[PDB]
Amino acid sequence: MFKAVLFDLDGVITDTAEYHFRAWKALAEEIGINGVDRQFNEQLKGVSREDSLQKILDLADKKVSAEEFKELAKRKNDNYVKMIQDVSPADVYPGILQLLKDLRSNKIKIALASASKNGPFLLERMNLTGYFDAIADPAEVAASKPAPDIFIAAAHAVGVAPSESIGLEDSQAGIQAIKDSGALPIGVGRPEDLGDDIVIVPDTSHYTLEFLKEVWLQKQKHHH
Ligand SMILES: [Ca+2]
Ligand SMILES: [Ca+2]
Ligand SMILES: [Ca+2]
Ligand SMILES: [Ca+2]
Repeated sequence: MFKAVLFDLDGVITDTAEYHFRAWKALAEEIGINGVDRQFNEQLKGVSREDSLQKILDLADKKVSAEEFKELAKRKNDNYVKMIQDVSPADVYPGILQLLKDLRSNKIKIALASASKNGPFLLERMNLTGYFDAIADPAEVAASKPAPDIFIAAAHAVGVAPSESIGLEDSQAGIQAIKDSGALPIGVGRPEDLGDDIVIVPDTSHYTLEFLKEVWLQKQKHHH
């Protein structure tokens, strides 16, 4: 039986897409740039802060010094970190809270493998910290997804082998990081985005303890 489940945060437990979009829009109006609307926001999602700020600059071909650039990126981040004060347990995606309870009560290790420096805060906003045995610190991990280190550190932090672990992710880079760590990925999303090879469910309500056991047992049979 698997001994740990390794959770990404964004797109598995919740998302904060409205908060990012609000923060980006506030930043762009402050610097008198227009055209950061919802369709344009689709380009910012999941992208690094620096690349998103560059996309917003190119809307006006505005050029800035490196200190201004760093200042603008921090301004958006400070504003977003203030906005996620309002995250609450009602933001947890369907199926997730019950899955965490079932793992905890089954004594299966639960770890967070998220790139976000806001992971601890967001889990506390959602009243989930009690379920998480460890949170891999993204600052301590030099190589980010699709490199497997964040997931390797997550498995180690709870004292299980990655090969004893299932990883949950909604992004291709995360699915690849889970693969390369040796844990077993179960994607949530579409195979057009995540690949035709892994086990995939369309939405998080499929993430049940019973379904993960089905995927695990079926992986153990594959030998052979
Ligand atoms: Ca993700
Ligand atoms: Ca999504
Ligand atoms: Ca909840
Ligand atoms: Ca709380």
